[PDB]
Amino acid sequence: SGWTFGAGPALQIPFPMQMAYRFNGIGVTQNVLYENQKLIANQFNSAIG
Amino acid sequence: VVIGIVNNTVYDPLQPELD
Ligand SMILES: *[C@@H]1O[C@H](CO)[C@@H](O)[C@H](O)[C@H]1NC(C)=O
Ligand SMILES: *[C@@H]1O[C@H](CO)[C@@H](O)[C@H](O)[C@H]1NC(C)=O
Repeated sequence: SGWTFGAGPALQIPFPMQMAYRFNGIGVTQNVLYENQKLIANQFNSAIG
Repeated sequence: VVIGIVNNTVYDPLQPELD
């Protein structure tokens, strides 16, 4: 759900679109995430590992 | 490179006014 579960009814939303929202919230455009999605996913997996 | 994008058409607010 993202952040909608803590401010009212839960709203379904894909995780990449939530990441795009979170990147746009700080000023970074969503193009760098919608294009270089595999690199961000690999970096996140490496960090979690 | 975008994964999950679909094909659709967008509107132009200048073509009908010019043509
Ligand atoms: C969306 O999810 C379905 C089910 O997991 C999958 O078959 C489909 O390939 C996914 N869409 C994309 C663009 O990967
Ligand atoms: C969208 O268009 C591209 C090129 O015209 C094509 O390769 C692709 O298969 C199309 N996708 C769909 C879902 O029609």
